[PDB]
Amino acid sequence: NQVEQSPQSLIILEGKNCTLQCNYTVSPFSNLRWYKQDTGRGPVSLTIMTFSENTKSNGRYTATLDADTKQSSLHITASQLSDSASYICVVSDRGSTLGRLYFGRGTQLTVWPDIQNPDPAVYQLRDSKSSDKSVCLFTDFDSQTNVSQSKDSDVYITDKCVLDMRSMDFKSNSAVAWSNKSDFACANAFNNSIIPEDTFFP
Amino acid sequence: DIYQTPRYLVIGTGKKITLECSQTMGHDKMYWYQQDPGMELHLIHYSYGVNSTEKGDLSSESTVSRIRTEHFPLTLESARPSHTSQYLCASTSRRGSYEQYFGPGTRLTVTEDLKNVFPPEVAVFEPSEAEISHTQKATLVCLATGFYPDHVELSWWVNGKEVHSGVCTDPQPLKEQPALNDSRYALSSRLRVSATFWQNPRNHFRCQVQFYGLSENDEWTQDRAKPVTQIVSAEAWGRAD
Repeated sequence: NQVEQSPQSLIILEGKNCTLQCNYTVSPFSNLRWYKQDTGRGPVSLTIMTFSENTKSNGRYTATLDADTKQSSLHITASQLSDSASYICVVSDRGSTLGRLYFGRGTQLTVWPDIQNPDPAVYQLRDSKSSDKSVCLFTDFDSQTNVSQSKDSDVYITDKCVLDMRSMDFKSNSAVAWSNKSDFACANAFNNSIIPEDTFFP
Repeated sequence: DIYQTPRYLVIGTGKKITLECSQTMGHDKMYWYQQDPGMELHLIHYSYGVNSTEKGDLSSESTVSRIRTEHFPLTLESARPSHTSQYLCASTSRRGSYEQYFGPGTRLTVTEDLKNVFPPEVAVFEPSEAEISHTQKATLVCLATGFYPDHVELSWWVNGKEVHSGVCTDPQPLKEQPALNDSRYALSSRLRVSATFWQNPRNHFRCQVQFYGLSENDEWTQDRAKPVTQIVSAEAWGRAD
């Protein structure tokens, strides 16, 4: 690949700044672009910079170009949860019809909620009784907690998901677990996970 | 702008697929990219203009046509399970900084047999009373289960409008049987509201799942309901308690 990006992936807390790198060997050089790609979506163009411009700004995104050393930086100011995406560096060699685009492999940025008051707990969600499933909710833990998969093929566990109650200015993690078997109870649902010692089991 | 149809496709092995891409922006340069979930974008075809067709960086059994400036259709002569992914069309402007514009993409799944196709079953799970007592908040869970293919869009509806705040749906569906190629899928979602909002009986909560499946054109010889494109839904009302 003519276009290389750094880091491969990174995790930051919301409210913080971060810088992503891009280095290329593309000759000749016409322009450099930064793309934001959300999960299951097409890339969106953020900044296009020709060799003539050393800076470009798109809201909270600021791109830098040093065409001598063939390097670009993308700075995100005051990162937000919505910034969680793949960031692609793309380079063009010509601006004419005969030109071509070279795609870097991307940087995966995860922005975590800043959870000040973790209240970890595992709840049982009263069955619709229209369904035969039993559902357990592991919630309100901080993002340091990892949710492991079950050791049972009849038990399904989904990874931590960040929910955002914009009103109360409240964000929370949660993981869902469900099974059809009579064996299944919320006390043992997340037994394969390392959970906070003070997790509330009603 | 730039357009792609169909948004979703499920087709049997060995059948011909045409993916439409059009734009009326007057752009000459057009691209076709392929991408599996979680992978990097792979250029598969590009075009300089009205009568140009060049191969991309990755080999494919697909061909492209550029008989007109407006249209850049992709053709899969006989579909195979390995063609399954998202196909994205793009065009760049002839002016300014030559911005690239991506179409909404087509999500294609090639199944061995169309009888592998199932709509979701959808169930809503009411908030725990222990959570309400402990947090003054109420989380509803929605489960969409046993669907194939993974062509699904989940949304929460409170009192007839779609809600986005207080919602988290899994980025990717689970496989029911991660050992099979045509395994069925499960999706989880959460909606959290205040305890007082949940406790109001006039408040109505609905989990909707838009499933993309067979069309009226597709043939169905099985006894079960034809697994067509449809919305499967589940609902709950505020509990007095």
